[PDB]
Amino acid sequence: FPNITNLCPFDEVFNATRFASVYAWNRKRISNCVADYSVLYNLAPFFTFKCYGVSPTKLNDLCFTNVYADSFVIRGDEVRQIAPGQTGNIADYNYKLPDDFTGCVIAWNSNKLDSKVSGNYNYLYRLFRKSNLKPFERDISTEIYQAGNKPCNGVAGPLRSYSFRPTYGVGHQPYRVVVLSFELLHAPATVCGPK
Amino acid sequence: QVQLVQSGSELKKPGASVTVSCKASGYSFPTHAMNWVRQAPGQGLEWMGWIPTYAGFTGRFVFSLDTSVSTAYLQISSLKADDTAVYYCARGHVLEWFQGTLVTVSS
Amino acid sequence: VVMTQSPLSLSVTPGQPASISCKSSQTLLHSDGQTSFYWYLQKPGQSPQLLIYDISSRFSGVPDRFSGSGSGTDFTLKISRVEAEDVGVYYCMQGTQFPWTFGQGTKVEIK
Ligand SMILES: *[C@@H]1O[C@H](CO[C@@H]2O[C@@H](C)[C@@H](O)[C@@H](O)[C@@H]2O)[C@@H](O[C@@H]2O[C@H](CO)[C@@H](O)[C@H](O)[C@H]2NC(C)=O)[C@H](O)[C@H]1NC(C)=O
Ligand SMILES: *[C@@H]1O[C@H](CO)[C@@H](O)[C@H](O)[C@H]1NC(C)=O
Ligand SMILES: *[C@@H]1O[C@H](CO)[C@@H](O)[C@H](O)[C@H]1NC(C)=O
Repeated sequence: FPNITNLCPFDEVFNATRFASVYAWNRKRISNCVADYSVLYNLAPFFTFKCYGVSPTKLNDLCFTNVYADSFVIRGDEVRQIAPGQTGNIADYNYKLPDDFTGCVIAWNSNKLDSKVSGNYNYLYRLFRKSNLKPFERDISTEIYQAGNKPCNGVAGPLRSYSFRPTYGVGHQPYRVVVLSFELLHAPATVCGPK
Repeated sequence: QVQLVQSGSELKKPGASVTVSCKASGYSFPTHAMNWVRQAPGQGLEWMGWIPTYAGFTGRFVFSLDTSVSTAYLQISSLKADDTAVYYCARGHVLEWFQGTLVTVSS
Repeated sequence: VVMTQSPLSLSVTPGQPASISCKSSQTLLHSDGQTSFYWYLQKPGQSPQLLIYDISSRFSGVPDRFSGSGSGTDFTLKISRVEAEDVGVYYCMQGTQFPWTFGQGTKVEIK
């Protein structure tokens, strides 16, 4: 708004050559930039664009204190878990939204970039935890969790991989997910476009 | 999209060392991806090395980058060579993109 | 490593579609997370830019005029409309996120 001429680097989030594991996701902060949500809308949203608390149509004129971009890769059937009120392996152990979230979740099919014929095994996720994960919490440690009936200082009585291959139907294809979390009017707003 | 800027050229005598500059535009990162690539006079292009490592060639060409700016530091420990090549700075984070510079040695 | 571009050069007629190809003994994966094959364009006096291919059908990059394809042991790049802009040398490369080996280049001249 107040003579900001910088443009928001959405391309440095959305066009990235490498994406993070579900846990240890990339978290970038955008500030002191003019928003332009024309680009992130009906250009390349592909599969989905679901917002909570805002009407995407007028998103360019709202003005946020800060915008945070959480970026990661998940299996396609799990896309529905990146949403307020959801449960499951991603929602409970890897990435959780607050249920009063005011941002936008954008996702698309990356099978052509991430899947390999032999299988892309570089994407990991958390399967086990002693308790559920809190919103935006990150925990990247390894605990050889599967004690079963005996505490272990060995292996088992940790984390698991995804297997991404171009032919595993549809629900098993990888998806790139970007979550734009909005910090609205907690301090005078800094990021908007036309206003 | 992301542009790179490099010093246009360098010239120095054999036995001396040089450093080649590069900076990228951008705002933030968790990590780094980049490559130094060389184009010998009249040949195709060769990899010099990735984030400070080697392409298989070691010795004269070594390097150490700090960040997204001064992301460069290609260093030649010795100019006693016929390596009067064009060097390129390659961006590896959004869309691959190249910029380059000419480094020579006089007689 | 083979990385060899077959044609020396293409026809110079403006408006005439033409194609080039690169052969290898490295036809499948080279990379760590994806594929094994790219094309670069170097205009005289300029740094190269990127055109993108894969093992299974795929094609990307910034311009939408060009088309990549391949089969067997040979990778192909073709140009449809020829505006005489595409004058320079086209090269084949095998890395991805991963660095690379590289081909010899082929000359495209348009008159
Ligand atoms: C992200 O990149 C696109 C262009 O990238 C293309 O599409 C991607 C999905 C991928 O396949 C790439 O390999 C492709 O090259 C940017 O789109 C540009 O938007 C401006 C808006 O004014 C338009 O003028 C350009 O013509 C578009 N470019 C192309 C090639 O069509 C997009 O802006 C980038 N940023 C974001 C946040 O998406
Ligand atoms: C975006 O595209 C949908 C159709 O996919 C259309 O109904 C909608 O009106 C478009 N939005 C805007 C702001 O034009
Ligand atoms: C935001 O984008 C929509 C797209 O239809 C446009 O109509 C609207 O005028 C833009 N907002 C402002 C404040 O101009």
